[PDB]
This record gives sequence, C-alpha cells and structure tokens, in this order.
Amino acid sequence: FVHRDTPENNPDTPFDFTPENYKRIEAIVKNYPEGHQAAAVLPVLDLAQRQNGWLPISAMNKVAEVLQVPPMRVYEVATFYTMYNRKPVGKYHIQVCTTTPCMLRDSDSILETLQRKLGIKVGETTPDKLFTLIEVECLGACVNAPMVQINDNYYEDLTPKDIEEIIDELKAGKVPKPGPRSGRFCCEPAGGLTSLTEPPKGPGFGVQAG
Amino acid sequence: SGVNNTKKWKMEFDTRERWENPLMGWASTADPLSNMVLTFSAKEDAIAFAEKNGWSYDVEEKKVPKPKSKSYGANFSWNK
Amino acid sequence: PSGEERCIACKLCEAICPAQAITIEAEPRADGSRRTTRYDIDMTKCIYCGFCQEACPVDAIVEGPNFEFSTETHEELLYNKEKLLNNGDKWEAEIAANIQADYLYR
Amino acid sequence: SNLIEVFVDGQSVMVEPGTTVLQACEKVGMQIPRFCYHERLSVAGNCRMCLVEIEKAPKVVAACAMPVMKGWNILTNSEKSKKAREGVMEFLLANHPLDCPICDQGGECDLQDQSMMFGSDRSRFLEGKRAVEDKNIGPLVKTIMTRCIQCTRCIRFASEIAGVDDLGTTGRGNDMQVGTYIEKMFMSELSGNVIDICPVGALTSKPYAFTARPWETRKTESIDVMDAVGSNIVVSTRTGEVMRILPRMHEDINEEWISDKTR
Amino acid sequence: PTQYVPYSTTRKKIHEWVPPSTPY
Amino acid sequence: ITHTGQVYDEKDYRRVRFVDRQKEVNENFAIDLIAQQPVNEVEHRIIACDGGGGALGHPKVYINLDKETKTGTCGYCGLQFKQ
Amino acid sequence: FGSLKDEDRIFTNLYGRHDWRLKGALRRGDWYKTKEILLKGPDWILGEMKTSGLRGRGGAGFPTGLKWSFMNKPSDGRPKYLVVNADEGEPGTCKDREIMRHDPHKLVEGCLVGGRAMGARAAYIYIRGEFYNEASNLQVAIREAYEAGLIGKNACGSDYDFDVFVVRGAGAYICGEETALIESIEGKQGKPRLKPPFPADVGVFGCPTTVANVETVAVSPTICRRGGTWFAGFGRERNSGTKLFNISGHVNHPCTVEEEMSVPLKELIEKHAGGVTGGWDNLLAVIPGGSSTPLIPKSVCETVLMDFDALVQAQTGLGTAAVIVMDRSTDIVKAIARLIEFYKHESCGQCTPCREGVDWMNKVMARFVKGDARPAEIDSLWEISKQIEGHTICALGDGAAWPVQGLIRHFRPELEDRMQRFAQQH
Amino acid sequence: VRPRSDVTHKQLSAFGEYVAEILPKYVQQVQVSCLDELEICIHPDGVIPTLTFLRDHTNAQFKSLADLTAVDVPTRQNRFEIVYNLL
Amino acid sequence: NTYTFLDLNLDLS
Ligand SMILES: Cc1cc2nc3c(=O)[nH]c(=O)nc-3n(C[C@H](O)[C@H](O)[C@H](O)COP(=O)(O)O)c2cc1C
Ligand code: SF4
Ligand code: SF4
Ligand code: SF4
Ligand code: SF4
Ligand code: FES
Ligand code: FES
Ligand SMILES: [Zn+2]
Repeated sequence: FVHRDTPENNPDTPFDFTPENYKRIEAIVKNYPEGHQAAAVLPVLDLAQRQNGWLPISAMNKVAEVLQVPPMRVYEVATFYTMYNRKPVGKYHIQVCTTTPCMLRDSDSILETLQRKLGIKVGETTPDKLFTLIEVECLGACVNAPMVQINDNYYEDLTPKDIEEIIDELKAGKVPKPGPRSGRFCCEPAGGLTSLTEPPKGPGFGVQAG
Repeated sequence: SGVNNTKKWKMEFDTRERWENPLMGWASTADPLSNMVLTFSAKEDAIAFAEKNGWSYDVEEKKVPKPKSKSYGANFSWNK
Repeated sequence: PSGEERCIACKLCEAICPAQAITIEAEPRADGSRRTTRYDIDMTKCIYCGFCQEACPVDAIVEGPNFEFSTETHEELLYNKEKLLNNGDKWEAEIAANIQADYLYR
Repeated sequence: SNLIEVFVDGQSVMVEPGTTVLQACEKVGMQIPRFCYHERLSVAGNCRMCLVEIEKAPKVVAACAMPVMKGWNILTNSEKSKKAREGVMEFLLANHPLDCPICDQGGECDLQDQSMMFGSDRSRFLEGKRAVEDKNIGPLVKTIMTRCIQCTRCIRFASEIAGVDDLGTTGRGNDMQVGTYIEKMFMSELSGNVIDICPVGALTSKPYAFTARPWETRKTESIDVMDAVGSNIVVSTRTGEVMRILPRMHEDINEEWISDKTR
Repeated sequence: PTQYVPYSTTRKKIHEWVPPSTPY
Repeated sequence: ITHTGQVYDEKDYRRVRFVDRQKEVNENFAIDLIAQQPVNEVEHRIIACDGGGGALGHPKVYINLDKETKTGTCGYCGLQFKQ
Repeated sequence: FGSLKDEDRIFTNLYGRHDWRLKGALRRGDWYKTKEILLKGPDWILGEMKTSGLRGRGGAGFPTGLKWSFMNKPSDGRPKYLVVNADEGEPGTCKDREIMRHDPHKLVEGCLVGGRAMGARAAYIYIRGEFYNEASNLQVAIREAYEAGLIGKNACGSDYDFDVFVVRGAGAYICGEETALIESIEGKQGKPRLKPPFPADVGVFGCPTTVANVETVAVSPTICRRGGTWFAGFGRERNSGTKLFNISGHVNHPCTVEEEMSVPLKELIEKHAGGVTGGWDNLLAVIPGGSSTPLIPKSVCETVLMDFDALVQAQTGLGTAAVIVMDRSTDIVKAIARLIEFYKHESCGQCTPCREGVDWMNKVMARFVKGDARPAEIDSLWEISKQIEGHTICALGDGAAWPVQGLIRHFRPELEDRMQRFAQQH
Repeated sequence: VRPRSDVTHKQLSAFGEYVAEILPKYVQQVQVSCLDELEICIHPDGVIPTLTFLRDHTNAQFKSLADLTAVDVPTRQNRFEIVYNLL
Repeated sequence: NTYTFLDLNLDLS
C-alpha cells in the first residue's frame, strides 16, 4: 500500500468532476447530515471511480479537496475498500466468486474456463485491456453459486460454456443479458415456488384488530 | 510506559570529571562516590542519611502524573 | 564467510561480561549497517568465563582455542578490534571446526 | 458523591464515575500490561493486551476502555486474565521480526518486558513471518516499520498532540501498514516524540541510531535551554559525552513532550 | 588437518572552533 | 587508515607508541567485502536470511525484496537481495 | 413444525411473481394500516414486538424489542437515527438480497413503522456496493413512496416526520458490523468501535442510533398488522416467527424459502428446497447459520432443527440461517480453509488477536489441507482458536474461530489421516 | 516447582510459637518463610537470652552458629540487621 | 447504467 509516483499514475494526471459530476457531488452531501462533509467521501470517491476506473493519487487529492478533509483521510478510505481501484481497471473487470458456497457448487470450475477464454492469468488485465479477471470473495447471491460479477452484471448460476458465451457476447457487441442465465427466476426453488404458489392475499388481509 | 522504576526515592551524589584515557580512549573518573546511588523508601529517611553522613542535600518533591479523564465515547463526538 | 565482520554491536556481550572487560562504542557505518567503531577486550581484566561466547546472538565473539598469548608488555594484553579481528582470521579454521563440534550441545 | 466503589482484587477503592478499568487498577497500584493506550492520547483498544476479568462476568473486558461500574471487582492476576495475555503476546510476537540486537529500543522495549513478565516461555508460530517496506518519514525518525504492532499511537499523536494529521493506516488484514500513503516526510515540530511514543522500535531516531544501548546510559535530569518554555528533559550520557536528550514529565511545562530542536 | 600497540579506534568526539586565520 | 579511520596527525602526540613498533590494522577491510558480495536474486516477495547454516548464523529474519528499487539488506549480513 | 401457510408467509413477493413496485405493493396491501399504527403510538409498536418476542434476524440473536426499547429513552437534543444494513457479506446470505430486490417497499414501510418506534428522525440503508443493480431497485421504490407522500415530513398523513436514504457499501464484510456500519456511514475507515460507548448512546454523528438486519425492519410493519401473537405463535418458546432460510451447495434445488422456523434440518432439504444432492446420507456436514457458525455433522443433523435455542444447545448458531451443505464429495479441510481465507482477506486488522490470529490459522489450515503439518499441530490450532474467540474487539474473530473449532470437534480423525497421508509418501 | 514438604512448614511454625511463648520478651514477628525456614526476630537486648535458650534447651538444642551477618538497609533507621543462623 | 443509482439520488434529493 504505497503510491510511488509514476508518470501515468500521479497528479500530473489532472482530475476534476465533470460539470455534471460536480452536480452529483452536491446532492451527496445534502443526503448526509448537515456539517458532515466527511461521510460523503466514500460516495464521492465512488463517483471519481465512476468517472475513471484508475482513480490515481491526483483523483483522491481532489476528492479530499472537494470534501475538505485531510487528504490522508481519503487515502485511508480508498485503501481499505476493494470496491475502489487504485490501479487501471479493465473495461469489463469480471470478478469470480470463490468463497466455499460457490466453490462447493463448482465456483472453481468456472475460473479455469474463464482463464482460458480470456487467455490470461487470474488477477490482471487482458492485453486488449478489455478484460480484467480477479478472484473476488463472496459477492452475495449464493443460492446461485456459480457466479461472475462483471461491472454489476452479477451473472449467476453459470455453467462453464455459459460464461464463455457471455464473454463472447462481451467481446463482440454489448449488454449480454446480465443475470442468472439459468431458467429459474431471481432466486427460486428450481422445482418451483413451494413457499407461495397461491395468490398473494390482498391489502388489509387478516389485519389484526386494535 | 512501565512505572516500576518511579516508585522508590534515590539520592545521587553530584557528577564529577570523566576525562578520556590516552592509551585506550576508555572513560576515566577520579570521583569515588560517582557510581553510588543509594535507594531509600521515603523522603524523610533519605534526608536523615544526608544529615548524619554530613553530605549537603537538595530534595526534589515527587511529581506524579495528574489524574486524567478518559472515555472511549468522548472522541466519537462529532460535535467535538 | 563473505567477509563482513559478524558483530552488529548489540553490545550485550558488554552487558553480561562479569569483569567489565569488553568496551564497545558504535555508529552506523556508511553502508547504513550497524558496526562497532571500537571493540576493546581488556584480557588482563577478562577472567575467561566464556559468557560472551554464550551471549552473542550472531556469535561474533568466540572463545578461541589458543592459550599461548603471553606478552612482554601489559599494553599488548589490552586488545582492540583490529587485534581480535586479526586473531579471528588466524584461528577461524579451527574456531569453525570447534563451533561445528559443539553447537548441537548448545 | 461521585465515588463509585470498585474492587481491585479486593482493595475496594472508590473512584469517580467514568474512570477506565485500567485507571482503577492504577490507584490501587497494579499495572495492566498495555500497548496502544497512552495517558494523553485517546483510547483506541487496538492491541487488547489489557484484557482483564471483572468478577462474575462471562468475557474479559478491555481495561483501557470499560468505564468501571458499581461494585465490579477487577481480578488482574486471575488464571484467565493471564491466558488473555499469554495468548495475545503469542500473536504480537508471531509476526514480529526478531532483530532485537538491531532494534535500538533494546532495553527500552515495552514489548519484550511484557513478553518477559506476562507473556509465554516459547513460540508455536512454525509458519512464516511478514515483512513491510521501509520508507522515509524524514531525516529524524528511522522507520524500520516491519517492527510496527499496529498500535495506532503514532496516528493519534500525529493528529491529537500535534496537528499533522498525516500518518494513517493503509489497507486491512495482516498488511495494514501505518505509514504515509504517498512518501511525504513527517515535517513538524513535536515530530521526534513519535520515537518516544512508539513502544516498539519500528520508527526510532536516526541520529541516535546505533551509538548506544539504554542500560549503559547514565541519566541526569536537567532543563531545556533552546526555547523559553523551559521544558524538563533527561540528558542520557555514556562515558562522558551526551548520547540523547529525551523528555521527562512536568505536568505544567512539558507534559512528556519536547521540541524537535531540543532533542 | 592435511609487537602489537593498543590504541583507541574511535575518532575525536568534540571538535574545536578553529580561529579565523583572517586577521581583524 | 583502519576500518573506522583512526589516525594520528603530525602534531598529534599519542602516536609515539608506534615508534619502532607496528600498528594493528586490517587488510580484508569488511567495509568493502559485502559490497563485493553478489546480489542474491530471489523469486519470492519475501525471503529469509539465516546468515547461512542456521544455528551457526544469525537470528533468522525475513527481508521484503518487494521493490526492485531497493535490494533488501538483512541488517545482520549486509547481503543485498535482488528481488 | 414449520410448513407455514402462504397467507401467513411474510414476503409474498418473494421470487418476484408480483410487481415489486408500488402498484404490486398496493395489491400486496403492504401500506394498509401504516397511518393507524403510527397513530396508536411508539409505545404501542414496541408492545407489538415485545409480544412477538422476535429475535434478531441478522447473525447475532437478541430480543428485537429490547434493542429498539433502548433508544426509546428521551432525546437529549441530538436527532435519533435509524440504520438498516442491507450488507450481507456472510456466505449464503442471499436472503436479504430478496427483500431489497424483490420487495423493496416492505422494507420502506418497515423503516417508518420502525422509525416511530425509536422516534428516529431519518433512516440510512447501507446496501452493499456490490449490489449496484439492487440499489437501483430500492430508491426507485423509495422515490415512488415519497411521490405518494408515504414517507417524508408528515409521512402517511401523520404528525411524524421520516426521511429514508440509501448508502453505498464498498465490498467489505466487516462494514456489516454494527459499530462499523456506522463508521462507513460516518465516512471514516470501516473499523468497529468498542461496545462500552453503546450504539444507542453514541451512534452515528454522535446522535443516538440503532442498527437492524433488513429482515428485522421489514417484518415489523406486518407483525404490527398481524399482531405479535400471530407472529408469536409460529415460533418456539424464545424462538419465534418465520425467518427466511437459504440452502446453498450439495442440494438438488438450492433456494431461499421463508418456511417456518423450528424446522427439522432433515425436513427442509428433504421437503422444500431440494433433498441433499446424492441422498440424505451423502451429507458430510451442514453449515446452519453461514460461514461464521460452526458446521454440524450429519449425525446431529436431523435430530436438531433450525431455531436459535436448539442450535446453541447443538453448539452452533442460527445466525443468518444460511444452510450450506457438504456432500461426502468435498474436502472439508479445504472447504473451511477457504472460509479462513475468506476472513484473512477481510478482517479490518484493528485488533491484535484477529489480525495475526486469523492469518496464523490460515497458514496452518493451508498446511492441514496439504497434510504437511504433523498431528500435534491440530490441537494447537484449537488453542489458537479460543485465544481469538474471547479476545477480539468485534465478533468476526468470534466468527473465524467457530468453523476451525467445528472441524477439530467432529472431523478430527479425517485431518489426522491427511496428516498421515503426507507422512507416508515422504 | 520445588518439592515443598508441608510436614516441615508446620513443625517449624509450631516451634516458632513455642519460642515466642517461652520468651515473650525480646521476640516479635516470628515467621516461617515460604522456604521452610524460621526466622525469629528479637529486640537487640534479647541477643544473649534468646541464643542461650536455643543453645541450651532440651526441646530446642541449637549447638552450632552457622553464620553471623549484617545486611545494611540504609533506609531503615536501625541500619544493620544482624542475622544469626543456627543449626 | 454506471450513474443510474447516482441519478436516482438527485431526484430523491
Ligand atoms: C464481521 C461481521 C459482519 C456482519 N455482517 C452483517 C451483515 O452483513 N448484515 C447484518 O444484518 N448483520 C451483520 N452483522 C451483525 C451486526 O453486527 C449486528 O449484530 C446486526 O446487523 C444487527 O441487526 P439485528 O439486531 O436486526 O439482527 C455482522 C457482524 C459481524 C461481526
Ligand atoms: S560481539 Fe556478539 S554480542 Fe558483543 S556486540 Fe558484537 S555481536 Fe553483539
Ligand atoms: S521491538 Fe525491537 S526490541 Fe522490542 S522486541 Fe521487537 S525487536 Fe526486540
Ligand atoms: S509505529 Fe510505533 S506507534 Fe505507530 S503504530 Fe507502529 S508501533 Fe504503534
Ligand atoms: S476482529 Fe478485530 S480485526 Fe477482525 S474485524 Fe473485528 S476488529 Fe477488525
Ligand atoms: S459465496 Fe459466492 S455469492 Fe455467496
Ligand atoms: S491497552 Fe487495552 S486497549 Fe490497548
Ligand atoms: Zn543475514
């Protein structure tokens, strides 16, 4: 965790919120309680990430500036969270869930397939600078275990060739039907809806007295 | 941060010449009572030792850390 | 072996010497490493206890096999770093064999 | 009034409401082994080397933190509060680099002592150790920070006693390193105090790097003449030349701190 | 298998202001 | 002169002791010997340094050869390690 | 005995099937008695939960009513607050992902129903940043509700004022912790605080605050509507109410069903969800509450049922009630090993026992999977485990120790053999 | 841990009272150390009397004097602590 | 959309 100034990643890279971005900023502060600019740094840091994935040292200094906080304060927030990237991020940035639930349901299986398809090691960007694979931890959505979040694509329940299919979709064209490519809906017993197969009771159903 | 060496009073004789030795450069001292530091449990007893032995004394009052109020909740106060 | 003297001036060989024989003063060598500017064992003060051999973490100071170092003048018996380092170079082969034989025991 | 009655292994002292469990032990005279707690620095609870056992309580409490309540007898030398120290010291030492004959806070270590008095005779960490990367914090403080026990007293002092607010924690897990994210020197007066306040010898003084070792230093208590605050100081002399000047506490004038100039 | 002279190796410890050689 | 450079000036008294005698100085001056030591290349981010021989070396330390910018130097052997 | 009726089931919109949006919510009739409830009084709302005896729906189990009762004390001039943590970093907790995504409204009225119970000025919902799409769904829902005037000043045509906000998480499991959610909300690093200054006393921005699992906030409006008793009956003794159960891994149809609590463990895989993949005898072990809770082996599996009292008797925790199942086809030594890898990549490092201890167990666990480590080391990991369990500032160190303790407790012979296997091939 | 034999701790304690009763004068603070060792403490005037009783008493014959020493506690008003060890 | 959650925030504001 040390930013050794590099021509690419260093403040020479000027950063400033787009007129549109700055707007987004003000909104954030107000959402937070009055006189508390500091709470807004994680959201403001997120929009710097939205602006640019790299988010270099220059970008964090601006965040601290806009939020008038000790610069270190922003540096500490960026380092602690994995969501922020302090290094350039691939356009797609796929992340594969490899906690025990997904592994038990084959998460590892998927990995090998994706490494071959992207033809690259796990953890770095494709030469095409189009893809970036990382072994991220539990991303939620375990019921659907095989899983790979690509910039919130959160594709889930994915068989190996599925991903290959998805990756191809990403490689040529866009928006490859993000979601559980499996037939099931959201999370649902693959069998059906044992929980509630009847119609839902309407408003004020069996509302207790009092 | 240990305070077990700030408990007993000590009386120490005044420091004297420590000239360098020409042959080996070791420190050399002509004062016999230099390395002697006697330890006394209470200020009254140490003063007594100086009076009967005839050495001059200049007692320094013990200064103990003042009580300081601390509470983990207090710094969490955004107000201050 | 490389040739860098083992002592790193932790100075506990000075601390445990019973006779106050070893005098060590140190300063960071330009390399940035830690070395002793002056290491003086006063052999007339030393009572050859062998604790220094014991205490050294890098085992830089060792009790060498030679017992025949009788000297015409008292000053020769006082030893600075250069005599001891020279003593170390002369007897290193046997010192290494001796430490080799007894280290499992220690 | 405002004198709760709390028991220290029975001495039954009476203390102001709001005094920490560690503070209650102090007035009886007992010392809770502590790291990351400094009297004039905010309580942080990072080390938890101070876990004690209030009587009739399921878990041990953080001394520096729990405000002592009414009639809770502290058991500072119980069979539990010693396994709560014999097992913490196991951890601090596990990732520690054993270069105690490099660490010039050799005899000035609050971590060997507490290990050597309250910790364990042997180690069980058969696994490997970690290493951090030494950086430059300036020309006065040598930060061999692979020594750091992540006790966050620096980050406090550098924010609370001095208003530098530069030093900070970076990252999570066992590679949380408490060093400036970008290499900006810690330039401020009051800077050298970090040395005195880091109980570990991670960052120590660069001029007094390896000139001495504390048992030898003869310590004479004198007065600061560089500035007119007249801060109390202790001049540590070995064989007749001054080796270091470090602060000695005067409640009114310099309360444990001295300027970068006068040390 | 098939006269020393002792001296202090440490240098000076207190240096001395050398008079200005410029007369005034 | 010697490892430290202890030397006696012309005006310096305390240099007579060598008159008609010899001084103890060292060839194989260590200051340059490790500098003469090749940089131990390694694969791992961190590496150990028993000093060579375990019990017959130095209290083991793990050095972070993490930045090619700097070859870690075990504070005990002065051996530079080239990532 | 489970088998809750669909009508009784809380989130009818579970599995979608009904517009998660307001018009679907109106057919759900989620906003039916909201004005009345708030009108009744804050004291009436807490009477309802005290009668319900609901336990925390998050990993920790505590009476929900007593927790809310704590900051019902008179305001000291600081605005009281509500914090809803939609973060669920724990493996198998895809549960809360449902209410948020499928039925956002239920949680919106849960927030104001809960808000007047604690007299909170406003509620902040910390949905994990990972779920960006999920966030898109709730503020669309929150926006609908205010447009309606259901929330905002004079919310639901009543004297009371409430504002609901959504906060972005940033991929941290620890952010989930009650004192650490706050600090992330405060904008400092997500590092838990000590409990002495309790969350109500010094909450967020030094203003009294309370934290609830999203499930806990969501059920409060329906429990007030159905009354504590209705809800109280389903549960068992202290245990009570239906809690969503997620079954993931080695089961024929992994799914989250809100079937009743106190369900025989053998029954929920066998009757709902999908029977254990490979047969109920192909069950090397069950993780009842998620990664933090100790796994229970099949022997005790069916005997015990899913309720917090029964599980604590069993030495395991109901927790998030995430059932992770491991067939006889899995290297548990490696399964639990990745959960310790799950915790070394995630603990904040603020406290000494978790920082080095969790890393220490990770190193030993990796050697255990290889079998390189000797048999005597096993017990030491145990001793390392309890050093971490009682000494940590937060509960995650509590959580890291339990899976290690479970592996040694029931699968000690298998680890010894892996010990033996490597020693034989030399 | 040293092999303490409580059998001793008791017998020597019992003698310590015996002596304390026999010579109520000149004898104070009689205590048996945790080292199975008794250390009657006597007023300086009881030097002659307490020793003689121990040298010539059938139930306590202490014929030889192992040592006579004087620790010096400078703090203590009475600086020296003459200690007589008898067998 | 990358900014859809954030744009949804302004309207709430
Ligand atoms: C490491 C850690 C992570 C946690 N993560 C969550 C979480 O993601 N969601 C949650 O509701 N509770 C989580 N908790 C439990 C909280 O500390 C707290 O007890 C709970 O959120 C309170 O909600 P409840 O009282 O409504 O159950 C976590 C606890 C720990 C120690
Ligand atoms: S000799 Fe051994 S012990 Fe004495 S200083 Fe040099 S190294 Fe440390
Ligand atoms: S700090 Fe320096 S001295 Fe104290 S233990 Fe670690 S290394 Fe040895
Ligand atoms: S540097 Fe010294 S003070 Fe700052 S954290 Fe590491 S140890 Fe604690
Ligand atoms: S246990 Fe200590 S380290 Fe692990 S998370 Fe809670 S606080 Fe941070
Ligand atoms: S572990 Fe992969 S989403 Fe829960
Ligand atoms: S000393 Fe107890 S918290 Fe650091
Ligand atoms: Zn080395």
